[PDB]
Amino acid sequence: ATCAMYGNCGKKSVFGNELPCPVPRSFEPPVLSDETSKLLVEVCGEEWKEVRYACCTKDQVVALRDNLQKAQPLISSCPACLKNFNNLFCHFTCAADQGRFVNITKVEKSKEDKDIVAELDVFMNSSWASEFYDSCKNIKFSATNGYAMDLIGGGAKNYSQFLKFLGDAKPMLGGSPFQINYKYDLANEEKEWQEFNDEVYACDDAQYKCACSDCQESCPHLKPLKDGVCKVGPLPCFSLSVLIFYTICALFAFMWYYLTNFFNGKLANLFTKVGQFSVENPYKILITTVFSIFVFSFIIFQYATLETDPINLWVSKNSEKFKEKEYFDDNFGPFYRTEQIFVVNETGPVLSYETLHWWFDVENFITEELQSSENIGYQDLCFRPTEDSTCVIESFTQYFQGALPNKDSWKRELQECGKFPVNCLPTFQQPLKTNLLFSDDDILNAHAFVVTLLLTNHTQSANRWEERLEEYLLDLKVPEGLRISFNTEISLEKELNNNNDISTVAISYLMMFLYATWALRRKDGKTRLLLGISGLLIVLASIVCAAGFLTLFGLKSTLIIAEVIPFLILAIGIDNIFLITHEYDRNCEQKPEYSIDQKIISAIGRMSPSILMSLLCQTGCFLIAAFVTMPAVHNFAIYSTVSVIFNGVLQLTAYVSILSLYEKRSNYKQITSFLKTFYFKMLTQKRLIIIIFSAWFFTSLVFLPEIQFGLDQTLAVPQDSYLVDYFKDVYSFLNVGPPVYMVVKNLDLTKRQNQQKICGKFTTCERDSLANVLEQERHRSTITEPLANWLDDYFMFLNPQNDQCCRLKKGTDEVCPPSFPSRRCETCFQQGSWNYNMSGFPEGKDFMEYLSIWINAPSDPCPLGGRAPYSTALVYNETSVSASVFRTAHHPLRSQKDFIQAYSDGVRISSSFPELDMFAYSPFYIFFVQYQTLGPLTLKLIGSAIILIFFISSVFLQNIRSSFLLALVVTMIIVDIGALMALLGISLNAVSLVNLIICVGLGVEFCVHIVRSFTVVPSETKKDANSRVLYSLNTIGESVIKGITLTKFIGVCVLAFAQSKIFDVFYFRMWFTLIIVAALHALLFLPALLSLFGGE
Ligand SMILES: *[C@@H]1O[C@H](CO)[C@@H](O[C@@H]2O[C@H](CO)[C@@H](O[C@@H]3O[C@H](CO)[C@@H](O)[C@H](O)[C@@H]3O)[C@H](O)[C@H]2NC(C)=O)[C@H](O)[C@H]1NC(C)=O
Ligand SMILES: *[C@@H]1O[C@H](CO)[C@@H](O[C@@H]2O[C@H](CO)[C@@H](O[C@@H]3O[C@H](CO)[C@@H](O)[C@H](O)[C@@H]3O)[C@H](O)[C@H]2NC(C)=O)[C@H](O)[C@H]1NC(C)=O
Ligand SMILES: CC(C)[C@@H](C)/C=C/[C@@H](C)[C@H]1CC[C@H]2C3=CC=C4C[C@@H](O)CC[C@]4(C)[C@H]3CC[C@]12C
Ligand SMILES: *[C@@H]1O[C@H](CO)[C@@H](O)[C@H](O)[C@H]1NC(C)=O
Ligand SMILES: *[C@@H]1O[C@H](CO)[C@@H](O)[C@H](O)[C@H]1NC(C)=O
Repeated sequence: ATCAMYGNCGKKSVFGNELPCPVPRSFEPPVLSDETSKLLVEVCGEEWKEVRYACCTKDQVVALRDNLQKAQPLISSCPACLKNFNNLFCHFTCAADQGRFVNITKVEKSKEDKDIVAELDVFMNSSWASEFYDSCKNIKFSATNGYAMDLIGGGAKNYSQFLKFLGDAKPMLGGSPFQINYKYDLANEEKEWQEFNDEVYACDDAQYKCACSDCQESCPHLKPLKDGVCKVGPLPCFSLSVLIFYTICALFAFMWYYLTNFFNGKLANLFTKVGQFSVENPYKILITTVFSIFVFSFIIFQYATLETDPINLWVSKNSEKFKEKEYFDDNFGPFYRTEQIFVVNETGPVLSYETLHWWFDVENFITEELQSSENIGYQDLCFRPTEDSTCVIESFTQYFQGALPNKDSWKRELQECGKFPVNCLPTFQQPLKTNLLFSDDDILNAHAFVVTLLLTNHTQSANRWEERLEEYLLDLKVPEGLRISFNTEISLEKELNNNNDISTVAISYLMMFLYATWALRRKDGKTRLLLGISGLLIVLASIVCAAGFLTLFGLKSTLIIAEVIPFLILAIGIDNIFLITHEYDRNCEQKPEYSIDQKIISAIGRMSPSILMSLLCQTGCFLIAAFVTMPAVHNFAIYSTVSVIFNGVLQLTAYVSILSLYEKRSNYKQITSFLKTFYFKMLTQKRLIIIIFSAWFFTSLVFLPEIQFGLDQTLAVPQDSYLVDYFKDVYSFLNVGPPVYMVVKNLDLTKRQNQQKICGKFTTCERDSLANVLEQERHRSTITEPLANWLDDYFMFLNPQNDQCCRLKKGTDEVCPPSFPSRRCETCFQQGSWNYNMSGFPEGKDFMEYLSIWINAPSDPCPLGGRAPYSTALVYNETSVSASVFRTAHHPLRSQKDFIQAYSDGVRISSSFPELDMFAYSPFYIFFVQYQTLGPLTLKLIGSAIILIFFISSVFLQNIRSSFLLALVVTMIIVDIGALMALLGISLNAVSLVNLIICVGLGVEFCVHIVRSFTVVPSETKKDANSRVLYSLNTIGESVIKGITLTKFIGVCVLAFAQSKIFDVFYFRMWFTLIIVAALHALLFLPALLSLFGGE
């Protein structure tokens, strides 16, 4: 029994620290004189029993008792930390029986009125101190969600930095003890040899256990081990499979030479009698067409004027996430309109007394707002969690309730509010975290700060107020060294309305018309005077009649069809015009004793089956796109197929009539190797061009999966707008992204079974419980912010030691007011039966009985569980409860791939709870459901179309060889466009998907006419494959290139000044790529493939 200090020598004039004095080792005190009874139960535990000798007085016991009485409510959550904490201080202070302090040096006064030990050291084991700190490094607080370790170690994250926190302080005396390391010649064995450890417990490997919300060990060590397929490989799976499949062929290709029915055959009796019907009474055909135009343009102007401007065109109705979105709105209100304003110092920190003297005027002038329309105020439209609550505003001015200027002491108060947001509460009891309103954590060196204002009232007067707010938000001033940025809900809508001016589209169609008319006019003398005008008017009549006919069935018309349906129907219609006309003008040279009517009947009997074939392939390709989830493409497919069939019937009825009438009112006296003819010698290079397009196809098919998915609303904001700076500020200065709410649909009363699946801060909670699972997901998923668990807070509201709030007078089931500051009312639960052991609280009627009292009063004196935090958090049923939500947030989500990953997390987490009925809601979730299936949907849709093209082409051609060649070319053109999407920065979303469908349609269009002409024309022909290839080019190829050149003129004219970035990305580059790739595959690859196929 050798000690290091004993005697309690010296006293002190005030403050009752009553400090102890040192002593030598050769000293043994008499003990057990009823101090051991007091030293056992109420201080540092019953581990000891009949301890032979101790080293502390009764005075030091009661001083140690009161010291630990102050510190134990701060640590009582995790029992292992509390126990080894008390065991530490007891083995130090009183159990100096075993020498746990050595080499005392400085005593204030040797034996005078001030004889005490100060500034002395202690040895200790590193393993022991590490296991002690590991069991205490992350601990939440009792009255709040703050880190209790942060109260006892600062921003420690270090055991030695936590040891030195214990060195010197205002309470009793600072001794600065802890010095762990003793590397060389400590002392003799058992004589001053001294290491320290007493079997330190932890959360695990111990009969005691803490919570997962507290301790990292209590969480599932089997954090989800399968982790899901990362879906990305250092080797691209599909690309590597493509490479090796081509390479095993690449070896062999060099080593193997290193060694009765006439249904569709004579269907043209129905096309004959229609044409013969078109030339007989053609005037009424033209009259009926031109009058039906008046009828439909009428319908469109008066009826179905709506143009489906709302965002309900992208989202699929009857889907999971849409039903979930409505279920959110009906119970928890709608998502608040957000108005975020950035204030930023470029190259430096923002916070200065001048900036506060500036925002002094701003925070209140925005409660005035430039005398808006009929005096609408922010206080009159704000967000109120309760009707008597004040208007909320997120800004560090609410750390000071608006009472902003404290010139002498603002830095410290702001550091206090940043680290410890409690006791920094605004007019509303809702606290504020720095990451939500600051770019960087250390506020004094933060490059920017975020002031966010939100509203609840979702109709058009709030938007008229925002229209009033912007003009003066632009007219507001700024210092020379400061920057600002801002945004509101209707900003993007107005930026879409801003650059809607595209006269370029009008002049584009102008140039297309001027060329399209100028076709084959001066071959055999001046001709073609106003015949192209008629065909263009009939083509336009097709889309107007379709638009009116489908507004008859009350069908919505998107902005997308306004650019696609004209572009598509023109591209096909003028192509049929040039085929019909040129075939007539060639019949005028062979056997001109055929009258004009027999000229056009013979032309229709030759080529109308090609039109029907192209039409069936396209319409089937468009009906496949009808079996889709979202209506933006569904309405497209209906519009498309119906506009195609209206054009396919008018250009073979009405245009046939106007052709007859035009060539009959003119006398047209007929009297008859050019440049287009000179390219017949180039075809001797058969194999080269096919290898070129084969490498073109293989290279495109390898780069095929590098296309990005999505669409960024941030791109489209026009140049020199007030939002281009805003998104760059969000990319760098905003720390929190979209909020996520976990909603549980329908449960009963707390039966203590259901709650063990949601409780986090307690011992008797499942491993698979909600808060613990979300804690282990939060380390690695898109959600980083901790969650608002009102059940843990509602149960922490009734613990007696941290209650100045829950009180009642006589067990009367009637509480005592918060404006009643008196001790006459006692705690709601017994100081002993507070049931921390298990998840303990009322289950039936008494659970609700205390729940209504919990949200009865706010939390100003007792800052825990007011009405303001969780007023709208749960739609409580009168009998038990209905639903409730638990909010959290995302890490900022800057990229579009981040948005997609955020959603796939929002779907993988909800599928982790087969026990419960829950789901996740974020405003943007309903918009990104498409991308989870868009890849395979593209593959299914296109491949289905291609195989359907194969079937229909094999039907009309009555042969599979040429039809397969058609299918191979049309497959190839899409692949090449897909890689060219990757290269041209085109994102893959619904918009570009529709345009790829019409790519497939037009690609089909080009090729069908040629491959139909590869069928024999027995009069004046050869069965020689190359010979009818030359036929297909000098007959149809010239007409095809003359329907191509105009569709190229559109691209070039569009590009010159179409400033709409979304139009310039997804429509110019798409279409330009389409016409180029498809013309090169149709004019070059197709003829070489066919001629070399037949070449034998
Ligand atoms: C944030 O905005 C403020 C306000 O415009 C700017 O702070 C500037 O910080 C620099 C560097 O600390 C100051 O330079 C110093 O100026 C004194 C003269 O008072 C000179 O003797 C020192 O040697 C040093 O160069 C500068 O004065 C200060 N600006 C003003 C108006 O006082 C800056 O734009 C941002 N803060 C940064 C860059 O730290
Ligand atoms: C925002 O919510 C309120 C819900 O009423 C609407 O704003 C305005 O609210 C005041 C009352 O707070 C209404 O004034 C009252 O109108 C009645 C006639 O209806 C009149 O007899 C009273 O003397 C009083 O003036 C006011 O009508 C109402 N609307 C407007 C335009 O001022 C408003 O409907 C909501 N905002 C939006 C954008 O929907
Ligand atoms: C709309 C979503 C999808 C995305 C874009 C939103 C981003 C910002 C605006 C989000 C991110 C976190 C959000 C957030 C965090 C916390 C709270 C407290 C809560 O009691 C009301 C909502 C409120 C006040 C909102 C405001 C809007 C914020 C700041
Ligand atoms: C204490 O310090 C002295 C030096 O004063 C040193 O010689 C000794 O080894 C240290 N430990 C003990 C117990 O004396
Ligand atoms: C909710 O309360 C109603 C009465 O207001 C009760 O009929 C109903 O059963 C409750 N819902 C439950 C228990 O799921």
